[PDB]
Amino acid sequence: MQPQPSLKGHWTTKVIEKIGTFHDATSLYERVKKTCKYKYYYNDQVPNHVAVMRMTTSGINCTDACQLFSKVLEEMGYEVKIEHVRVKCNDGKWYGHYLLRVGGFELKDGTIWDYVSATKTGRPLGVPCCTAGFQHLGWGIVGPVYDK
Repeated sequence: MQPQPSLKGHWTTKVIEKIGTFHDATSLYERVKKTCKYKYYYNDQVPNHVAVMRMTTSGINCTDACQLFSKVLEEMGYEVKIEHVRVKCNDGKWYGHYLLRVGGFELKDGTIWDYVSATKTGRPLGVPCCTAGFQHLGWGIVGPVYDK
């Protein structure tokens, strides 16, 4: 038959255990959309095992969600890239933001996979959490500062 996403990976398994079965990035998005929550806490991160525990209870932010779900989607076999962007919402403000770029299998290349659309602003797969305006800023999470 034709190749399908692998459900064997470490982080995939711990996500399946917490939110229900999925078979690909689209169904993943829908189970997330159904189980998980957005919690804002500045730029702070937690370990992935902490994010897995919090994401349906107290919630996680776009930074942690991108950290965990990019691991899940790469285990599944997708091409993944966390993108740092700024979105303009219907309130007129710009917001700094992380989303995932995912392609392969049933997803076209560069498809937006946006945790915050899924859980907070209710926009469908492929659509960032706000659509009034967009600016690419770069690829990856900004690291910590070093000085002294």
